Amino acid sequence: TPSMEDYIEQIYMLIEEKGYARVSDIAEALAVHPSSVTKMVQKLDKDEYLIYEKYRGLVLTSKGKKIGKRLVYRHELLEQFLRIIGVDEEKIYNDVEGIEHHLSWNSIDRIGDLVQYFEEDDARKKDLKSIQKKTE
Amino acid sequence: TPSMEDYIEQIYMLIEEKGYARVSDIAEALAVHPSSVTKMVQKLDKDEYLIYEKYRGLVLTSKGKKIGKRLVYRHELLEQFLRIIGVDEEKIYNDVEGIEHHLSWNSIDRIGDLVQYFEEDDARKKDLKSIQKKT
Amino acid sequence: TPSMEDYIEQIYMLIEEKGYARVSDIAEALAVHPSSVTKMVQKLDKDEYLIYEKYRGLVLTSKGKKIGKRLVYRHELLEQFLRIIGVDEEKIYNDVEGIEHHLSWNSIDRIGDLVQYFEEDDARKKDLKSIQKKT
Amino acid sequence: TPSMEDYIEQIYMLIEEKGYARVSDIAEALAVHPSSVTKMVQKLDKDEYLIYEKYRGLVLTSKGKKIGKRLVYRHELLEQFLRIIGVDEEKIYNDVEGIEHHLSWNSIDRIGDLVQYFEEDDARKKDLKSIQKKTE
DNA sequence: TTTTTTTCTGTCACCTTATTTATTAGTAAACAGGAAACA
DNA sequence: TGTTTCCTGTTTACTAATAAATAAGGTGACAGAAAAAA
Ligand SMILES: [Mn+2]
Ligand SMILES: [Mn+2]
Ligand SMILES: [Mn+2]
Ligand SMILES: [Mn+2]
Ligand SMILES: [Mn+2]
Ligand SMILES: [Mn+2]
Ligand SMILES: [Mn+2]
Ligand SMILES: [Mn+2]
Repeated sequence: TPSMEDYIEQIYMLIEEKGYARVSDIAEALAVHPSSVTKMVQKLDKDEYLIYEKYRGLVLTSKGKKIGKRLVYRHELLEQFLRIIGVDEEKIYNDVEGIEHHLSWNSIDRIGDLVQYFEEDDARKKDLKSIQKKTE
Repeated sequence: TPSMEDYIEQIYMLIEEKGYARVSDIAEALAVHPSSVTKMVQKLDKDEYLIYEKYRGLVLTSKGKKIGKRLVYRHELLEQFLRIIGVDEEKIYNDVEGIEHHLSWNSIDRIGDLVQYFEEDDARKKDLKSIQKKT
Repeated sequence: TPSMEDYIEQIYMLIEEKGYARVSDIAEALAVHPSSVTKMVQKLDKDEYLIYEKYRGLVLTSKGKKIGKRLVYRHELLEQFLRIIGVDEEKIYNDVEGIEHHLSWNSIDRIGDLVQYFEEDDARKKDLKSIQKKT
Repeated sequence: TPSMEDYIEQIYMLIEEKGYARVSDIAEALAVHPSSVTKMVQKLDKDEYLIYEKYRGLVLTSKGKKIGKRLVYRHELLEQFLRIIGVDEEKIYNDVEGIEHHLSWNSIDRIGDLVQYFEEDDARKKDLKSIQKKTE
């Protein structure tokens, strides 16, 4: 099930952004009651993804850092992919969070071929925009 | 919603392919126990997607067909997109059935424009492979 | 082929009505034991009138559709004939299912002209009723 | 049922045509092997319709001759009906023998009314004959 | 010489009984929370 | 803000029961021969 990965994603993003992994701010961001977060963090601490103390914040382990880096790579790739294709901003975030878990790594690899195709050249992007507008 | 769209999609595909949809066919197509299929047909009948006759069969109403056609169109379009981009053959069917239900129809339409950008010209499909090969 | 034409006739009607033909519904329609329905379905499958799938169902082929479409027209025409002529509605169905399989198509074609002769005017049917009401 | 009525019908027709009915005449009339005729004469002896002798012949009783004339009436009426509406002369007989056994007597009476309707006025036949060719 | 009955014996028509599969109806129980509590 | 303790539906199998579809056997009228009676 998909709900297992986003906690690692969020913990990584949070310790890079503000160095403060905590039970509070990862709850409202997911729009869930903090008791579910309390249960999940304690479930996955037992799988070596975390470092924890009864009155201290969380820290990532050696494997958690690189797993989270891959997750952030995937999320950041897909956001700019969808912007290149041209879906309006209001849609992008939840579209990415919807698909990011079900794509296999072969598809994430081959999407890298596609995103570079429209970024290392100026013209192909404008051809794609011309087609996009020709039947809007 | 996703979990009902899967059943509408599969029922439509079976009707289209062979003219009748059976509980024992939907169960394999979805890889579920048939009790779930019957308990879900008796749930789609009250939303008027289906006409359900107990121990006899089921049929799509005019509401159901209009949805099923769009669902199958989305399925084929996403498969063709992944095939144009070059995903491994065995993985395409696993990825498409995963992502398809979370995608807004807005991005489905924009993918429908992306697919024809490359379908328009034989040159582009290997210009892209010129990006691929230098990895 | 009287005994064989009835199955195709009823299967066509039942597909147009329900959307699917089931062995038990055919058995009730022809008023026979369902094993006699199975035994005849497996024969129509080898005469190529229909496609049969074991424990799954039936589909009419291009032969069977065009045959049954004509048989149903014959049925409706004979019902309309006996209803024009003044027979009480109890016995019309039994008479039709009795005679329809023994009439040649020349007879059917001329009965169509007779029915049209009576449906193109109103005075003709009342002269016919006026002769019935004294002979 | 067909094979039960047609022996009375054909025996009556032969008795009125020639004054006597042999077993061979019935076998040829129904196109069957004569032993099938004798084993049916056994079934009719049991039912009072006729008088039988082991090697001499058949004679209809007062019961048989009443029914046989009504069956001959049905035959002649249906033949005249099919001949009025324009069926080809060679097609008539085989169509009559097919339906005479399944039409109930109510339909036969109504068919008699229909035959009267055309036989009492010549113009109706001309109207029907015009429409009969209008679209061939 | 030609019918006209008595047996032989074959397909067949259709139903009864049994069997194999498919469909439906509860029971359960592990999940995913989540309303009150704390600190 | 950092968690704990019972509640509270959801989702899916599983196990039973219920019916539907199919196959293996019988009967038994109806032909069609081929001898036999006349
Ligand atoms: Mn996520
Ligand atoms: Mn993400
Ligand atoms: Mn689907
Ligand atoms: Mn799909
Ligand atoms: Mn019929
Ligand atoms: Mn009919
Ligand atoms: Mn007859
Ligand atoms: Mn006759």
